Amino acid sequence: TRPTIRPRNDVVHKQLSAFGQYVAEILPKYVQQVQVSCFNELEIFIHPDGVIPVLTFLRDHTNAQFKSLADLTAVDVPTRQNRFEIVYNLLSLRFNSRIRVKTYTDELTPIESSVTVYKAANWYEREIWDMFGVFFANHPDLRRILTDYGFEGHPFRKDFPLSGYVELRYDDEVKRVVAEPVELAQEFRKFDLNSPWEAFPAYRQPPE
Amino acid sequence: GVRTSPTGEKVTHTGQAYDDGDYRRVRFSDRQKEVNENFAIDLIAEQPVSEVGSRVISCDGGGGALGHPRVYINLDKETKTGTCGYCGLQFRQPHH
Amino acid sequence: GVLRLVMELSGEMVRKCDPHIGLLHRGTEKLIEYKTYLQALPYFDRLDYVSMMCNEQAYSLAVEKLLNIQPPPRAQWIRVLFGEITRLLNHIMAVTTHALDIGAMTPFFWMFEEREKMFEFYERVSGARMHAAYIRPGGVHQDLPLGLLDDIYEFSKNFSFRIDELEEMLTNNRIWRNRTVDIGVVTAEDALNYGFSGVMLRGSGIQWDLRKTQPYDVYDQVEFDVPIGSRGDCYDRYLCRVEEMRQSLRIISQCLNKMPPGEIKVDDAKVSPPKRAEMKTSMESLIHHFKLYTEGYQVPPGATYTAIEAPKGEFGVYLVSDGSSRPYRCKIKAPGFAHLAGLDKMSKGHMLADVVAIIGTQDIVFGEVDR
Amino acid sequence: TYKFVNMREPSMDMKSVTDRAAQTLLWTELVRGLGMTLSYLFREPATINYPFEKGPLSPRFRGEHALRRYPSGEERCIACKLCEAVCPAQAITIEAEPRADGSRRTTRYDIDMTKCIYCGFCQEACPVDAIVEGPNFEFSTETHEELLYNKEKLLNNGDKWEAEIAANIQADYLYR
Amino acid sequence: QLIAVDEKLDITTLTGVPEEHIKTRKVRIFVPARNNMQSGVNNTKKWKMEFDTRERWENPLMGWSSTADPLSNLVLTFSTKEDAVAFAEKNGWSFDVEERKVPKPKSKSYGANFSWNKRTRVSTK
Amino acid sequence: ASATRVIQLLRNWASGRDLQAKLQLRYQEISKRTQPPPKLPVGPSHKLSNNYYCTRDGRREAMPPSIVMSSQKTEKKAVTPAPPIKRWELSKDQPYL
Amino acid sequence: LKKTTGLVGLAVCETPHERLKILYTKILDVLGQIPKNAAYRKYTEQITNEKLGMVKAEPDVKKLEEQLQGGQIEEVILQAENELSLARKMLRWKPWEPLVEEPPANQWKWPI
Amino acid sequence: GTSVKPIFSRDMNEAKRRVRELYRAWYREVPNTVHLFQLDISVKQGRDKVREMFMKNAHVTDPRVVDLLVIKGKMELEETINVWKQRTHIMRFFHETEAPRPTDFLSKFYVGHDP
Amino acid sequence: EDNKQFFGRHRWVIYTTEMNGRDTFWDVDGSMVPPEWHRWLHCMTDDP
Ligand SMILES: CCCCCCCC/C=C\CCCCCCCC(=O)O[C@H](COC(=O)CCCCCCC/C=C/CCCCCCCC)COP(=O)(O)OCCN
Ligand code: SF4
Ligand code: SF4
Ligand SMILES: [Zn+2]
Repeated sequence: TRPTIRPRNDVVHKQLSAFGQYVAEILPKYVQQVQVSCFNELEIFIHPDGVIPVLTFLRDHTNAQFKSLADLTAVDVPTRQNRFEIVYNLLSLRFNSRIRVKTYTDELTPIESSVTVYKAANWYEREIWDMFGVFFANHPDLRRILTDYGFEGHPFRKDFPLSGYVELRYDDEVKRVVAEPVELAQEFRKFDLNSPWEAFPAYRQPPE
Repeated sequence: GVRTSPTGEKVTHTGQAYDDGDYRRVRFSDRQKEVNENFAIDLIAEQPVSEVGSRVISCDGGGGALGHPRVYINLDKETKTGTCGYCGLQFRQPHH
Repeated sequence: GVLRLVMELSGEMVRKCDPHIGLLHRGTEKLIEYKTYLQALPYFDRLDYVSMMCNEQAYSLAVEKLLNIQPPPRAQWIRVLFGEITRLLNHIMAVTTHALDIGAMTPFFWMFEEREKMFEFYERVSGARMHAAYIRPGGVHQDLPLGLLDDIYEFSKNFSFRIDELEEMLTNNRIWRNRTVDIGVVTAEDALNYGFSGVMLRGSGIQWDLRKTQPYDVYDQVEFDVPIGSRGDCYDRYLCRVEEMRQSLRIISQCLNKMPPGEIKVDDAKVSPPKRAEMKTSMESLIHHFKLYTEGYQVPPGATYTAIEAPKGEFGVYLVSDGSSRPYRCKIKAPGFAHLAGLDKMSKGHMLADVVAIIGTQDIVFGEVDR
Repeated sequence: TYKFVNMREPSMDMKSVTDRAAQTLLWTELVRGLGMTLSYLFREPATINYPFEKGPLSPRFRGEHALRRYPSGEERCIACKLCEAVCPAQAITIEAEPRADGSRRTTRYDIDMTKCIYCGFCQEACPVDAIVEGPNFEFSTETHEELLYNKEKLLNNGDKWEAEIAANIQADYLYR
Repeated sequence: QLIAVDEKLDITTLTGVPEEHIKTRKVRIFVPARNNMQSGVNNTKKWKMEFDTRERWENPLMGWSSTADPLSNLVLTFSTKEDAVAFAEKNGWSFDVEERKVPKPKSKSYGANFSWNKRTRVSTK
Repeated sequence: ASATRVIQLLRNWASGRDLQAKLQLRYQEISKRTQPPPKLPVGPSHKLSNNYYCTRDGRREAMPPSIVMSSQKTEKKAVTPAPPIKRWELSKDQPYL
Repeated sequence: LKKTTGLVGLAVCETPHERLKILYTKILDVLGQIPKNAAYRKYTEQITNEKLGMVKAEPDVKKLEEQLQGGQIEEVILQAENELSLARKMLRWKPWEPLVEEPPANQWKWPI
Repeated sequence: GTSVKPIFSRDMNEAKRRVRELYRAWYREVPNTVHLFQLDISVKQGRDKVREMFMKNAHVTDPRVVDLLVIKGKMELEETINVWKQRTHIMRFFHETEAPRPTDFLSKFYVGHDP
Repeated sequence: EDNKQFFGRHRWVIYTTEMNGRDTFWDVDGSMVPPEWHRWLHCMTDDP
């Protein structure tokens, strides 16, 4: 591994593995999987019912005390039965470490709101609802935060079109801004960039 | 080598010119039409054919790294001349 | 920027403050999914448009972590030098705009002259005054011109007097103090729980700085101090930002003195494009240039969360790779989001004229808040 | 390491208290700020006399686009479509066909300058230095239509700015 | 705590799609064919969903190609055919499913080239 | 700066500093706008031999994340994610402002 | 005694040894009701007993700060009430029970 | 089988109750909205539009979808009451500037290829 | 040119009073500078 290759830290990998095993042991009721990546990141996979217990444990426990909510977001994977996965990123100032917690849901199953655990989660859950349509139960005030008033649909879903369905302009007859079906003078050009001759053998999937 | 349409418009190097019944001509009334006066085909046709005493010649368009990628041209066919795929320059062996 | 602010007032006092955002929501995160990684790089220039190269650096670090490569040392030194220059730009903008909103309006011009000089540095290094796109996921695009370091040294040896004039105008003025002292006080526990970062944390006495605890490029090879507040008000945050300007000057001096020689992008033509002469003389170089500028480089599958100490706080990106040359998902973390979320709490029991001061001390730019 | 910005203790001796009272009653810091502003008035302003004086620029500056050509006079573009593929804003539209002499040349080359982000990716993707971003920036337009450039406009821009473009490229090409 | 309701999933009223872009479109479920210009097979692993092609006309100015259907560039990826079918059904799109084409195994023999009496004997190599 | 002596004295007194030492307007001290050509050093991978790409391929060394405690398949001391952070030092260059 | 701990909202606590002892006693009492085989109970008991033995063997407050590896005894006390509240909440939650259910077949398969 | 987690309602009856509550609230709000926004429509056709929007989702046979639609309608009502919308957002429900799309086979055949 | 002026004001142009077809006694603009003098005037090079 000469200078063009990224250096690998063994000590952090072992520490994160040990802490993941520790967290898995303490909460067997919810934790489903623990992973440590080759660039020293620890993410924990839990059941949806354990969002509040796991987050409260990670925030309040003396050994964890992850007091800072770095980010909360969602990822849309249409091929899964549970369409959306919910990702929590946490930072610990006491021990100078970062942890990730992943959850899953679909269109109709609500997720428990974590505003009681982290005050920062309010606007993040509002944005998740606005962009993906994931409902959060017991939220103080859940409503759109980014889309226009009266906007229909959720744009960050994979089946939503890039340019949407309606566009805006000014009409002199009605003397106001109106919404009409979208027509583009030049259609967005779609490029097929993926090549054959796979790049990374280490990620090859079984031929099923 | 700019030509003129029978109606009166200039013909571009790509050969574009609106036909007589075309309504889109109205965009040029009270205005002009943008046409480049220098045609690349005519300009490259005026270049002399280089004479080299080798079967294979290399061309980079002149200027080293300011030209095009370097390519090699075969000059065994005496019927025609070797033409650069990028620059359009022509090379030829000293026939007779 | 542009903000819609719905509030309830009982007499002079502000009872409730509800900010409405989305007036600059362009849908950047969905547009990124239709681009390659290099094609998606320039969006980060436009995300937080007061500190551009910092967003470039964050995105480049994320892509480098996913690619399992590292930039050459000279590239890292250039990145840190221009990050400190960009921090100076951002702090000038924040402080001068806060003063302008209060009503000073003279230091705005005084320091925007220096901002114009730093824009000249940007234009000389990349040909663009603000959205340079200089920091790439393999290093930097081009090497510095032969006379750039001398001009940077000439600029940076007179900036302390400009900061001194700013302090003479603002620091000890009684009107400025009565405008900023004991305004928008936030406790350390509330700051931590609400997701604050950067100066919003350090003004309450929390000792946290990502360049110190989790350094990324070469920040562990330079020494500097971290200003810490004591009361958690607007005045302490203003003092912290001024001290950060001085520390940025210190780091700039250190970077200027210790610039090493060598190449500027990783010597791996499957990630970084080759030189023009190589592309025009070598078959492999031409093939790699073609494939890098048409399809792009493939990134191994995986997800990462990379954060840097941006001038406005912790700026992070949650980048997800599916193994192709286009990102599957790109979530952007902006400190202004959490700061504007906490604005409602910070303006409890304050005058109507204090909301402007709180917004100014939060250092909010809506390009990163709305994305 | 870390510093304290506002962690001082005011002195409570009689002289210090009297000094602070004099500051309160006589407005010393206000007069000092006034003096700063007055002094700053008597120094030369930084204003330049535009348009008779111009702001400094660099050979790396990205301005209006142009299509260049070889010294023989033939255009450098070979319709490889790398610039159109790399364009982050999808502002380039290209069509091509063999010419009357069999050359690989474009029949359509449009750049929508109201979609362009002026990133310069096209000129660094070009393998033959055909498309560049010239130094011109004073090309404001009164209508949206005139900012939609076609091949003729870009070739005219190249013929118009070739001297400066070539000088700038000669200055900067050793960094590329 | 559990409804235990029995009915097929239908989220059509929640997606915000216009009325005439739901029951009028026709999605296609298929495994993309291998590009014959290349011998690589990495692009024939997943299942793709795409909509029916609609009108494209020439812009009167600049001669660009215009469109009116927002779903002209929408392509989805699924691990299996069942996932794509379920997604299409729950989104209310009528679909046609094409069974995956797999290249059948072949009997290759280098010694067959140099045959004593068989026609497989090559003239050159 | 082409300023008279009296004006320089007045501005210096009113500001409280010596301005002529640190002027904010650029003069001949800046570098010339025309520079010599730059040679530019090559990268480490420019060797002619002992430079096989498989020995310097960062991307192909990436691996899927390690799985610990897959639920589908002693003293035991308590542990923390990382050793506790050391307290910062009080900046023995200018501890107080 | 010191003043102005440095964190806004965190006041100086005189006589912190008594407060720490009371909080640790409360934490142990709450832990006593948890099932013995629970990992949370034994781990938190080990940590709390370690800290209680550490504080019972040091009268000085600064040396206690250095030894406890937390510093600023006031925030250690804050962490103590945080742990006590978490212990009560976790006793209510009972997470030592087995997993609620497994995820679907390919819920965590990446890529695709 | 197919056990699923409730959002708000356990069966269809509670869903109908919430739908009736939301319809009542909208029917109250229509006249005040018409007056406050200085709309050119009458209260009668505004309430008819509310009725049409409620009829648009009359075929839903799942409590989760029903009460999620109720949640979205409550969000719209909150936006309308607090005057967070402008006249354009309210007037977008009527499509007064869009040409009337014909339905018969001949008209669609003549206009273009779109079925 | 005047090298004693600070950077930016050390070079300037006095525009002509009659360019291609209009009277530019009052109506002058920065697009009237030819490319070579454009390069010199914007300090892209030190050589006129
Ligand atoms: C034995 C014989 C004794 C006879 C009696 C004489 C004794 C006099 C000694 C004291 C007199 C001084 C009084 C002069 C005015 C004092 C007013 C004052 O001090 O009020 C200030 C406020 O005054 C101001 O700050 C006003 C400034 C507003 C900004 C305007 C800029 C003004 C500065 C420019 C100089 C003005 C020049 C004035 C001269 C004009 C000439 C015609 C207090 O405010 P705070 O600091 O917030 O503290 C109170 C709350 N705890
Ligand atoms: S400068 Fe960038 S955006 Fe503009 S045409 Fe070139 S590649 Fe496209
Ligand atoms: S301008 Fe350059 S990159 Fe673009 S098509 Fe022509 S030769 Fe290719
Ligand atoms: Zn050639």
